Amino acid sequence: WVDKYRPKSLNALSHNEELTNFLKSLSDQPRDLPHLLLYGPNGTGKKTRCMALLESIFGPGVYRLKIDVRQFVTASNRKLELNVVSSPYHLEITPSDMGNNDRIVIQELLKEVAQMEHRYKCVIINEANSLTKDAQAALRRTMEKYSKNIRLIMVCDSMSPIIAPIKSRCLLIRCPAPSDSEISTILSDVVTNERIQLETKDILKRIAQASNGNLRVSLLMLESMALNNELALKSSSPIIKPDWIIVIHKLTRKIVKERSVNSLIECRAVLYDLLAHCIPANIILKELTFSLLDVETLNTTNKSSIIEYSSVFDERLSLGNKAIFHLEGFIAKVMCCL
Amino acid sequence: SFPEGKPNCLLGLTIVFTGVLPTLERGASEALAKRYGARVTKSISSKTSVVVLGDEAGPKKLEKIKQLKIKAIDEEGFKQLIAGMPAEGDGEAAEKARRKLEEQHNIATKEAELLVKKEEERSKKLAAVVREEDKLWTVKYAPTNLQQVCGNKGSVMKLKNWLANWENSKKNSFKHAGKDGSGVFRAAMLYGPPGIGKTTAAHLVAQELGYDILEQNASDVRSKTLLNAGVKNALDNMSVVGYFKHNEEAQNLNGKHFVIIMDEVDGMSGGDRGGVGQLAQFCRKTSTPLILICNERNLPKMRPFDRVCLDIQFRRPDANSIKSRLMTIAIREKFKLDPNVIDRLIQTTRGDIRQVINLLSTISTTTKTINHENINEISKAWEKNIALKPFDIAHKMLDGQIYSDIGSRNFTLNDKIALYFDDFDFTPLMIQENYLSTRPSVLKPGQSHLEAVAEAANCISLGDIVEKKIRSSEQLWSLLPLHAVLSSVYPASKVAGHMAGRINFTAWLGQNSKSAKYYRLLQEIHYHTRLGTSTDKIGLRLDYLPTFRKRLLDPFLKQGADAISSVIEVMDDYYLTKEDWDSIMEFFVGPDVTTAIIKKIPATVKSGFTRKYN
Amino acid sequence: RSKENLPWVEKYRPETLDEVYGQNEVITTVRKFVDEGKLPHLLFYGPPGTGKTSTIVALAREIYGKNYSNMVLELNASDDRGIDVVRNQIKDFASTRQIFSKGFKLIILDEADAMTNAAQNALRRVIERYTKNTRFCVLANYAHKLTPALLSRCTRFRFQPLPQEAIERRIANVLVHEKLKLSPNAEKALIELSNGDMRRVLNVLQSCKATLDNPDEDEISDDVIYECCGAPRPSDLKAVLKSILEDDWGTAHYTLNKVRSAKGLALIDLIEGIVKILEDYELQNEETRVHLLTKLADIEYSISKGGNDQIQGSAVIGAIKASFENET
Amino acid sequence: TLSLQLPWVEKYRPQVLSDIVGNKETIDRLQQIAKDGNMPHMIISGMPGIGKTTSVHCLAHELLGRSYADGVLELNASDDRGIDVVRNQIKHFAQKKLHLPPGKHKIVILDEADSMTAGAQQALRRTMELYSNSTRFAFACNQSNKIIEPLQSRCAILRYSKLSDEDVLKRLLQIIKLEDVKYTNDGLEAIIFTAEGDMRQAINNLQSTVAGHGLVNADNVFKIVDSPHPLIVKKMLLASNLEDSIQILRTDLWKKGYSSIDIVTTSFRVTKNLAQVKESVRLEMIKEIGLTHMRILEGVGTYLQLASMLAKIHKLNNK
DNA sequence: CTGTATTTAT
DNA sequence: GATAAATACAGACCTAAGTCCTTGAATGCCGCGT
DNA sequence: ACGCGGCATTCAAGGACT
Ligand SMILES: Nc1ncnc2c1ncn2[C@@H]1O[C@H](COP(=O)(O)OP(=O)(O)OP(O)(O)=S)[C@@H](O)[C@H]1O
Ligand SMILES: Nc1ncnc2c1ncn2[C@@H]1O[C@H](COP(=O)(O)OP(=O)(O)OP(O)(O)=S)[C@@H](O)[C@H]1O
Ligand SMILES: Nc1ncnc2c1ncn2[C@@H]1O[C@H](COP(=O)(O)OP(=O)(O)O)[C@@H](O)[C@H]1O
Ligand SMILES: Nc1ncnc2c1ncn2[C@@H]1O[C@H](COP(=O)(O)OP(=O)(O)O)[C@@H](O)[C@H]1O
Ligand SMILES: [Mg+2]
Ligand SMILES: [Mg+2]
Ligand SMILES: [Mg+2]
Repeated sequence: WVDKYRPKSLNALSHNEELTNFLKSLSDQPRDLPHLLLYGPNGTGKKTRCMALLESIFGPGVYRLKIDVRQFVTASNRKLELNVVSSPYHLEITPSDMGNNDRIVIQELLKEVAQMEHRYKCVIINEANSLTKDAQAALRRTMEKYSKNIRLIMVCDSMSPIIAPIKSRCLLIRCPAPSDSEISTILSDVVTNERIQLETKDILKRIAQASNGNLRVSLLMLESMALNNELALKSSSPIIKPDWIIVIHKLTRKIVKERSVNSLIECRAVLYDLLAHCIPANIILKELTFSLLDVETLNTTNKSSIIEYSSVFDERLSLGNKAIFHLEGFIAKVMCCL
Repeated sequence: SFPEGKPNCLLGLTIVFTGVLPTLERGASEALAKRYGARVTKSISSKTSVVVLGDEAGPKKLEKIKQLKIKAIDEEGFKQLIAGMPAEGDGEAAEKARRKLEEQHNIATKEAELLVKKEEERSKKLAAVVREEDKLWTVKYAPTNLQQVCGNKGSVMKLKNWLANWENSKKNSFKHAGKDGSGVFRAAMLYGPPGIGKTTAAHLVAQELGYDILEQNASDVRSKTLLNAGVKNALDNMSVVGYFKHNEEAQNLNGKHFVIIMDEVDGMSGGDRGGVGQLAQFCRKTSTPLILICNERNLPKMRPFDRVCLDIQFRRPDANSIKSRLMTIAIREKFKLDPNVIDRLIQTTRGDIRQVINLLSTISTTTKTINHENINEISKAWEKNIALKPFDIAHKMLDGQIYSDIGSRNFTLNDKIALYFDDFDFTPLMIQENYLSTRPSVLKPGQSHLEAVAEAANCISLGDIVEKKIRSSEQLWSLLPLHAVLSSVYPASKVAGHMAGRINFTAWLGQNSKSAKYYRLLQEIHYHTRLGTSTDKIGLRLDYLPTFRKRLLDPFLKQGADAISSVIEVMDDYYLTKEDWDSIMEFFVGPDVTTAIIKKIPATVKSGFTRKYN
Repeated sequence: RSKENLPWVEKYRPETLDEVYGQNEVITTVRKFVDEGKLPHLLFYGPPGTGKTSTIVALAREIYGKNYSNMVLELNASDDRGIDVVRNQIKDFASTRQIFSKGFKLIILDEADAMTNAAQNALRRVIERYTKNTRFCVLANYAHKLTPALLSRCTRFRFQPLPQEAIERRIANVLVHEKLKLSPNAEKALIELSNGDMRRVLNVLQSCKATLDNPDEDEISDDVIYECCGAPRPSDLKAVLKSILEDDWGTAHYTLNKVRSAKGLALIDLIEGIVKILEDYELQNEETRVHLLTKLADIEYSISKGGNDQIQGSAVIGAIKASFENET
Repeated sequence: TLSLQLPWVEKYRPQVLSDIVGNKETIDRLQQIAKDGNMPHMIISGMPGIGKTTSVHCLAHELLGRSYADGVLELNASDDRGIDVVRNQIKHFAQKKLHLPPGKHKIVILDEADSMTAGAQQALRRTMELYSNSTRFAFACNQSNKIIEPLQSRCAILRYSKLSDEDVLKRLLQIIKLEDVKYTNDGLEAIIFTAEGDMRQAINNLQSTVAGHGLVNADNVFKIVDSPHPLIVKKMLLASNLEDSIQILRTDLWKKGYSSIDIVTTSFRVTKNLAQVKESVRLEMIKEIGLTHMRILEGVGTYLQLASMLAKIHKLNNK
């Protein structure tokens, strides 16, 4: 399992040795540590590195996590509840679960823990892109005023949503995604420990290349194909693609084949079905655009128009609450291009 | 322009003004046709005597005319037909129209004479306190018996039967529905357009059957405390007025009991603290008849009332029924009324008898003869401006004629913006849901349907951006007309035309609620497995859930009931429960749907799994 | 304090109706109104810093005397814009008499454009009912916020942006009150950067006096004005525009970068100045004006949202170069 | 000066129904009602300053004679728009017994009735009918759409229209003759033009001109009353060349002190109400104006954005 | 617009 | 009595957001009676 | 002193915003 084998220390990390050395350099003298913002491709291992740095700074007990419930009150009388994972030396906040009220959670909880007080407690903002601009504006002074009591470490995937002052106030730690060889080595260690019979080792490289640099997805796909072949991987073992990938692929096939409003009926139907089942719209647009680009029939002009309209409707999605209102427009514009 | 004709020349002729006429617009042609007794219908049928179309006729409508063999004439044909046709319509149908007019006038005279006799008897009684001319025309001609109510005869009969058989159903404990079916409901609701006669009908049915009328205005008394106390001690109490009102005679046994006709039910306070939801619990446990009356039954505040009341939909009465009443009140008041303009009066007033009576009273002060010469000005000054329902907004906004060059002058852009502003919370959704299900008729030369759809969708994207700007922490409500344009008018103008199928309701609402529920479930699952998995909310659904299915559901598919122990170990490894398992099994889409898969699992396996987990 | 320890913006606030300059038509019209006694309901709508508040406060002083702060209901509409205000305070003040001397009542509403629509709908009858002994004055920077009904019962006076001569006279008065001197070119630059607002003039004058090493004997030149204000000099503007127009891209980038770095000028001010200069130009074709205006507007909007300064400057260079390339 | 003279609008407010100049049919109908009696329920709606409050007040005065003190209840709807008002004050006035001339009844005048909340309006529905024999309600409002449809049902829908220039000229001439003011035809025409049918604006402008300059001439009336903003905005929008639009903006709007938000809002309103331009071009200019409005409301309010909006509109018109 | 309900007509 | 005209009418109602407003319920303090 | 009795004040939910 992905959780079955996860490094619990800095010295157990095996990929991007430069990042490990940088983290140990920061951990050498921990009383002087700037605010951090872990960023890179999703699935790289940024959270694992952040928790390994926490274990290096503090004792080995940072992994003894406990969930707690802290009820909060918004501007109205509505009651809002947050699960705050906490450790004796650190606590974690994921504000993406809340909506536009992440500002309140920030300003109340972080100020409270500041008043509460190895003289600092690190707070991990796992989801920093879903933080609204108002929440970041409220967090802008919390970092600086209470810098002697609270030292934030931020987990992020793309720095574009994060505003300039927040990036300025915090140190940036780049996280390159693992290379295919390192992913294959990790998969080899897993299959060796999990006692999975391998006919050859090209299977591992194929899984590594089918994950696009993702290690979490790599391990999940490994175990997924380990259940369809009875814990014995063969050369012709099919690569397990998640359901939403298959649905998006069929969507691209339909857009490429039927460029009609009657096809737009079912296109909107599929978009609604995907959105209603906990699937973000930006991910839908990204995967849809890249799968459309992979269509061999379309020539260069169609590809360029598709990527142009993808960027335009990506901006529209980033500045719009109603996601399908932009997704349908993008699909219709692509149909008009074709 | 149009030559004059002798009166009622076009009587008994069914004329439909399908073609757009350059000389006169639709309403002017309809008025100049009704001036001579002609009948105008919106649907071409076998009974249609003549169809008037100069040019620009509907294609499907033209095929309908061709199949039904309806004669068609142009504007000049209409000009010549006005002179050609003889007076009073001769023709067999014209004779029938003559007879109908004569009977209507005869009943008008008879009721006028009856009213004069009643006034004479009242004068004699006074000789042996408010003077009659002091009273308004609405109250002085109010129906005194159920045979004078105009329209909705079936609703009146059903309500009368319900209130008559209420005692019999009470003896049966209301479990039995009865032959009519109005014996299982303790309370009845009368709802319809304002001024059609719900309150009068309720009062009259209460008076005829002998019950004691207790009237409470729900708008005046809407709080829980006042309504609670008053109406509760009213539900199970006899009438001291009913007892002291000559109980000795045995003709009316229902004199003791109460009929609580609660007027203006639509104005009660909403919410649990509001009494509109309390009355739902209140009316099922009552020992006296309840007659609730509201104007907008299809309201969110009135939802608790569908399953606890006998709905009764009073419709807008047709002008023919009110023709006799208007003729009577015109004969009595010494002002001349021509029945040809009565239909236009009702259409202008929109089936509101109270307002048409008020119009007759107010106009007659100066002008003693309401005729075809001043009907246009009367209509243009007295027309009801009623906010269109979110379905009629979708229909009209998605219409080719509205955005045409000729139609633009008739229906201006500011009118379109106001049409949006009638409902500013549902029109953008309705247009978005039904802008790509219409056959366009304003396509530019060299533009296909798909291009118009793409431009409209781009416009709706800009409108959604504008809406987010309006409905955010900045509250830029001064951009609301811009949102009206961007969301409703421009996208509809791009794809304007004829409605292909039906106007559906916005599906975004239900799917958004489903998304919120699934996000709540995913939040619970993610926070349950947080200790085991270092992921976010979205990443769990993206990646782990497919593998979680393979570690939970597939073992039940292949190993059988013996894989229960391993499944339980897997759930306990991440603190999952049966509810968590069910929620994850509902998260997959497309090829990996498990709704049929779980059904095909033997019931023994599922039962053993449940017992073992417990 | 002694009104000497206050900012020059509040220190030099007019106290009598004769110290308000620029709005001569409004001043004389209002003076004749009060002198003859037919003072109607006033509506002073104009740009900020045009003296509307100063004008109405001088009106209160000239009408009621030194005790004008107790015989006048001066309400900050931004601070209290509720319908409760209209129901209680405004209505009770209008209905009742004066506790001090016999006479009419004046209610000054400052920044009434922030009043809620319900408040204005309540006021449109309070104004009419108590017109016999009470007069209303409405001050609002924006007239669209005010309800049309409230714009029908009040006589409208427009406060134009302060012209050159009035600003020169006020600058001379300020220079006499202090011990300071201004060069004609420095005064011209201050007038140009004022944009018709005396608030900016006074703020910049105070800032330049602070900038002066020994304000007793030195003079505020145009260099001091431009440095303290931070606005770009016209010479730098002309040099940058000339370099972009008829020079190579490398030289144009070098010139823009050195101009920005040497004096610390912001890029947005450079764009505004370049727009001002090129507007004065006479252009052969319409398309170049359209392209220039559109691209520069998007560049300014993106700067308002922030971003990469160098990229935005290069975008300005490219837009200008392409627009004048269309003129061939 | 310690004391003030009464404004001409209130001093010369019509005290009889005959003095009202506009809406001849409605005034004659109300005069016939006043003479005969039995006043029906009504809502009077229209534009500001065309004589709605004056008409209802004259009707009440003439109908009730010496009994105006008790038979008339004056309640500004905006001031008193609560359900408590309907429950206590209106109800007690309606149930009040008062001996009147035979035809006449007690009159309730609710000025600015458009601002009444939903609860009070709904509560008034049964008070309107229950006590109709003794009490007759009258409503005056700017917009009748704010009044609920059932309340409109119970009353006569008497709708007013914008005053014609001839009637405003007649009233202005009457006041001029009564108060001995020197005038010119051009000045009176300009006052009528600036009033745009609002008689109250016309009389206030006449007052201002007379008091400030003493002569009603076109020059003075234009200096004291500026030209209407929508007309200059429309001229800017409908100019043939881009440079002409830029010049009109710079001279008439930006340099004269008009704000960016006012300019863009008036441009949007003019564009939506324009008739010569085809609807599609009108809509796309509305789109550009809305984008400029969004930028101004976000905070970029400058001459540059207005010039860019003009450039986009001119490109749109130039194909 | 399509689908359901009610009243006058054949 | 069934099937056509002839037409009125129902399809449906969401979650946030800032600020003012109103309405009813729950709350408090203060005056009168015993 | 000690307990209710209205009446002022504070709290909470719903609706609207061009
Ligand atoms: N069908 C009708 N026939 C004859 N007169 C009617 C009819 N409907 C209404 N009226 C007249 O209108 C008056 C008022 O009728 P109501 O029953 O109060 O109207 P409504 O349907 O209850 O609508 P409301 O009162 O606005 S909820 C009656 O007294 C009659 O004079
Ligand atoms: N016409 C003027 N004459 C002299 N000083 C002036 C004039 N206009 C503005 N000032 C100065 O600028 C200061 C601000 O004037 P105010 O009248 O408060 O501005 P404003 O016109 O009311 O605009 P606001 O406050 O944004 S609505 C005054 O105290 C004076 O020092
Ligand atoms: N250096 C490493 N060596 C071995 N496994 C790693 C390493 N870095 C990450 N992983 C694997 O990645 C998984 C967690 O990935 P995660 O940190 O959640 O991705 P993200 O960067 O998106 O947070 C762990 O189960 C762990 O096995
Ligand atoms: N038709 C008219 N004839 C004469 N004077 C009028 C007319 N309309 C308005 N006025 C003048 O306008 C002033 C106030 O108008 P008012 O009736 O309050 O406007 P509204 O109808 O908007 O309430 C009155 O003093 C009156 O002299
Ligand atoms: Mg009723
Ligand atoms: Mg001010
Ligand atoms: Mg009025």
